[PDB]
Amino acid sequence: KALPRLKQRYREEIREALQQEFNYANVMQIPGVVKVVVNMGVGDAARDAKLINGAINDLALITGQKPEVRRARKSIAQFKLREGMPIGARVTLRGDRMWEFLDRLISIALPRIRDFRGLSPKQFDGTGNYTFGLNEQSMFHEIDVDSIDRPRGMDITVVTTATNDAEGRALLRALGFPFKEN
RNA sequence: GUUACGGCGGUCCAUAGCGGCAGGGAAACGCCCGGUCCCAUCCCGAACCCGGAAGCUAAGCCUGCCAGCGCCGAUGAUACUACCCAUCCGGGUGGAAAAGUAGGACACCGCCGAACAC
Ligand SMILES: [Mg+2]
Ligand SMILES: [Mg+2]
Ligand SMILES: [Mg+2]
Ligand SMILES: [Mg+2]
Ligand SMILES: [Mg+2]
Ligand SMILES: [Mg+2]
Ligand SMILES: [Mg+2]
Ligand SMILES: [Mg+2]
Ligand SMILES: [Mg+2]
Ligand SMILES: [Mg+2]
Ligand SMILES: [Mg+2]
Repeated sequence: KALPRLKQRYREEIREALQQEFNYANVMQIPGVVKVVVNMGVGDAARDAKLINGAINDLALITGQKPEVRRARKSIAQFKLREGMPIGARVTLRGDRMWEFLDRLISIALPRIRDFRGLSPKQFDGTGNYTFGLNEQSMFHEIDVDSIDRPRGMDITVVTTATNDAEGRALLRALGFPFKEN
């Protein structure tokens, strides 16, 4: 008896706009958002693993669901890194959690970005895939500024079912993230 | 019996694989919707699983065509070798490669089950 507003927008106007504007053979060739992954790797756990717990707490307040601790598959003596330490965090947003998190991002963080000039179009890899990395991590309203001790990382990732770059452009612009103009 | 239909299997498992080009939703096969209850995430209904058919053959799958790449492969020749003669030098009988070549080539078959007909 509940349905997110962005999902509603997608199922009412976005899909029909895409369908009419590229003239697909069928209807479900509409691209769709697939998965939302949120994570970051501190890298200094090789010296101190205490801040991993702080990163876990930060992720917990950001997504609301418990993160992960994963190791390194290779050993780098130059980085004083061997297999077995936990290196970063991991969590994934899926379904209603995708839609709520995308809402929260687009409506709270992007307007607030310090010195926001938009995002370029040229960071796709030819099939509409996009993961990337941000100036400051305390940006969401769900986290408080008084309790932070050091700048760490955090994640906002959107991906598509898109076959190539054309519908990637189309659907990302229909959804409306601050794309630059060149 | 027919079908552009799904399962279980075969063969000294690529003549059967990869890629490109077209077509399919009657039932089925898929994608799909949402997590009250079984069940689970080293997080997440992603996977498994729970409940249904609003929607769709585009992927998957199948069928058909392409020699683009892979694959199989002669007859004949060459290398090798078992045995024996010939004062070193060499020859006679038997077996016959590998590579390459003309070409072949976009699998075949068995048992049940789905729609139509008898
Ligand atoms: Mg893609
Ligand atoms: Mg039907
Ligand atoms: Mg689901
Ligand atoms: Mg198709
Ligand atoms: Mg397909
Ligand atoms: Mg070969
Ligand atoms: Mg072949
Ligand atoms: Mg011969
Ligand atoms: Mg003798
Ligand atoms: Mg002699
Ligand atoms: Mg031969």
